[PDB]
Order: sequence, then C-alpha cells, then structure tokens
Amino acid sequence: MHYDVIVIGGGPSGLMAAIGAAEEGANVLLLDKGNKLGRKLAISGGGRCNVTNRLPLDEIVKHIPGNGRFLYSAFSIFNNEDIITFFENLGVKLKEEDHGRMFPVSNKAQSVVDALLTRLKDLGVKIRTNTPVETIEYENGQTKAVILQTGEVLETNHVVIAVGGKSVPQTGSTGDGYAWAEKAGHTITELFPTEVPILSNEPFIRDRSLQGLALRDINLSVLNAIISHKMDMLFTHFGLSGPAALRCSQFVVKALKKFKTNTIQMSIDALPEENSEQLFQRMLKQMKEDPKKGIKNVLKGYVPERYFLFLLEKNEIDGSEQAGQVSHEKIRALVKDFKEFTVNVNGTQSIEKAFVTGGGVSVKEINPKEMSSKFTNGLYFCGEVLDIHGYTGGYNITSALVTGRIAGTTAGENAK
Ligand SMILES: Cc1cc2nc3c(=O)[nH]c(=O)nc-3n(C[C@H](O)[C@H](O)[C@H](O)COP(=O)(O)OP(=O)(O)OC[C@H]3O[C@@H](n4cnc5c(N)ncnc54)[C@H](O)[C@@H]3O)c2cc1C
Ligand SMILES: [Cl-]
Repeated sequence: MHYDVIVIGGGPSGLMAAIGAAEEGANVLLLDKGNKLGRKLAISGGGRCNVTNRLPLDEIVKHIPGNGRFLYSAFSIFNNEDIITFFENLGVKLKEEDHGRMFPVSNKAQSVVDALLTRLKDLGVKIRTNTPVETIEYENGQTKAVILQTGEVLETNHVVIAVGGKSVPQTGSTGDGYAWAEKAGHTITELFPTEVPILSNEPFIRDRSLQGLALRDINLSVLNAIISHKMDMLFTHFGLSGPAALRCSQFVVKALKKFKTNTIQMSIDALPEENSEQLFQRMLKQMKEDPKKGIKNVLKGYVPERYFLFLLEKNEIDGSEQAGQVSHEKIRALVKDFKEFTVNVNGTQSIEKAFVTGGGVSVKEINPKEMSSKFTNGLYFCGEVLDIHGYTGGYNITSALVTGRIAGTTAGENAK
C-alpha cells in the first residue's frame, strides 16, 4: 500500500477531495480516465465557470432540489463563503454577478482548474492521467484495492469515488461509479436527465404552428403542480425549450415514470403579471375604443402575434371580426388561454445531453458529516455521483466542492 487515500476522478469534487486528504498529511493518489483533469469543469459556466453562489444558506438549499437538505451538516463545516475564501487564497479572485452567481474575475474556467492543480502540486499529490479505473476491491466490509482497466492493482484502505454522473460522456463522466457503489452494498436512485428540452406531439407542434416563437417571462407549470416563474420559453420543432422548459424537464420525466401515462399536462401562463379580471377589462376597454376595427388589430400587443392568431383560431374568432361583434364569452375564453394554455408533453431529451444527472448513490446510505458509506468501511463519495442535484446558478459545483472537501478531509483523517 503506497497510498493512504486514492481519489478516483479529477472533477471539482475529486480535486477538492485530494486537496482535503493531502492537507491531513495523507499520501494521496488522484486517478483520472482523461488526458486532462477537470474537462467538464473547464467547459462549465459557458467556459467561465459559475463556481459557487453567494446567496444565504436557506436559499442555497432551496436551489438544490435533489437532496439539498442532506447538505445542512456539510455546510456547517464548509459552505459557500468558505469556497470564496478558499479560491481567493489560491490566487483566483471571484466576483458576483446576477442572482448571487460567483465567477472568477478572469472570466476563465481554466483559471479555476489551474488553481486547483497548482494546489495539488504544492501538496505533493500524485496525479495519474489516462488511467481509467475498472473496479474497487472490498473484503470484510472494507475497501482493499483499486483495480485499473489494465489490471494493475493499487492497494489502499481509503478510496474516494468522485467520478461524476452520466451526462456529456466526452468529459469522462460515463456512469462508472454506480456499479462500484452497488458492489459496496448501496442503492442507486433511478437516473433522470435535468435541464433538457421537453418533447411533445401535440398537433400544433407537429404542424409547426408556433415554431421558433419565444414567449418571454412566462409561468410554466407541470399539472397534477410544479411551477417555473417569470422565465422564457421557446417553441421548437419537437416541443418546448428555453429556461422555463429546461427547469420543468426533470418534473416531466419523474411524472411520466411514476404514473405510466403516454403524456402529461403542462400549462402556460403567458401573462403572469396580470390577473384574468384585469386582463378581461383591459380587453373590453379597448374593444369599445374601436368597435368598428378588426379584433386582430384592437387586441394586438398582449402576446406575440403568432401566438395571438393561433389562439383566436382555437377559440373560433375571425381576426377580421369587428371588435363590437365578438361575444364576451369568446373573449373570456381568449383570456383563459392567455393564462392557462395546456400543452400535453410526452418526454424529454436524453441523459447524455443533460446539464446534470439526477439520481445516483442514495444519500440515505451516507454519513452527512463524513461523506462515508454506511455499508463499507474506507469508502467515500462526493460530487455528482451522489443523488444530489442543483438548478442552474453555481449550485452543482457548490455541492461538488463541499462534498469533495468533506470526503477528502475525512479519508485523510481516517487514514492516519
Ligand atoms: C455544459 C456544462 C456546464 C456546467 N456549468 C456549471 C456551472 O457553471 N456551475 C455549476 O455549479 N455546475 C455546472 N455544471 C455541472 C457541473 O459541471 C457538474 O455537476 C460537476 O462538474 C460535477 O463534478 P464531479 O466532480 O462530481 O464530476 P465531473 O466534473 O463529472 O468529473 C468526474 C471525473 O471523473 C473521471 N472519471 C470518470 N470515470 C472514471 C473512471 N472509471 N476512472 C478514472 N476516472 C474516471 C472523469 O474523467 C472526470 O474527470 C455544468 C455542466 C455542464 C455539462
Ligand atoms: Cl450552473
């Protein structure tokens, strides 16, 4: 046993785990499949890396819908503000942008990766690139060895699994970690994509009626209800995309899986600022100002023209009908479609194409203060391989950095 701790995976969690263990005085090996460490980290935040989020604790947890509450213990030890200080000290100043989102002053993800690599070098962590792991050996409820794809055996009593999820496999995250966890006794929460476009075969989608149409600042709901507020949506050839749709997508997936229906209902509130009474009266007070003018001109500007004209048809209103020859029941209907237009949807894009993989190693089986397995001694987990996931805004890297630091410092401590 040359190595006190072996960390498998050099994403943000693995890099923090290796630093965490080496600070505890352990001789640490960090293994990665790729020719470079931090490939996904290097593309994160549009190439700038949204490293963390400075919002208060309770808001951070709320933005991590996949087991955010599990992180309460971790955050007591090492939290968002601690992340900011940590990076400052490694010479990579951060800045705050919108909605609490923190980015390097350099505006370059590579800056973050390089700082972490420099700290590993300073601490004497051994790094082996192009070194894929095949499996982990366990005996007597304890970790015994890491087995490389080549067959090379690396004996150790402390292994940190930091290999990420299943999305964007070109970066190295191909779901290798789940089988190792199962071998160790763990359950895997069923995997689902997050932040992906939603599919629909509604006739109006198939006939491209609204294709390319952006609806700005809408409320998009998944009915049963889960609601994304004041975000933009886009109608595509295949369904719904844009921030509002992407946010709802994990909820579409779960629902379809739980229930075994072919479609589920979504609802679009195109004008969330205004209630159906205010909107109805707005519309009357305009139909009276110009009762001889065509309704398609009297009521322009409420929603984009293509959506407007589609909804008129749907409600059997001739756009050229005189504003004072349109029945008030048919206007009430138009207002209901402005506030709650239903769209049946029937799936989403795949996990390969997702932002983050939802599901993973169950956190019920992990000691929250340690990131240690409850089943196998000398086994630790961190990052996206765990069943933790965040919305966009820095939350996923927050969790990876935090869990990686706790897992690493616990391993390094245990190994001594
Ligand atoms: C396009 C994109 C942009 C993103 N932007 C942000 C953002 O701005 N902010 C944010 O908070 N989140 C962002 N995310 C998500 C965030 O990048 C991830 O959640 C995070 O990188 C997960 O960190 P990790 O350490 O768990 O795993 P990863 O970063 O996925 O790293 C895992 C490492 O494990 C290695 N590995 C895998 N299998 C093996 C094996 N068998 N043997 C050896 N090594 C192996 C891989 O080569 C890889 O280097 C983004 C995601 C995507 C895809
Ligand atoms: Cl993000």
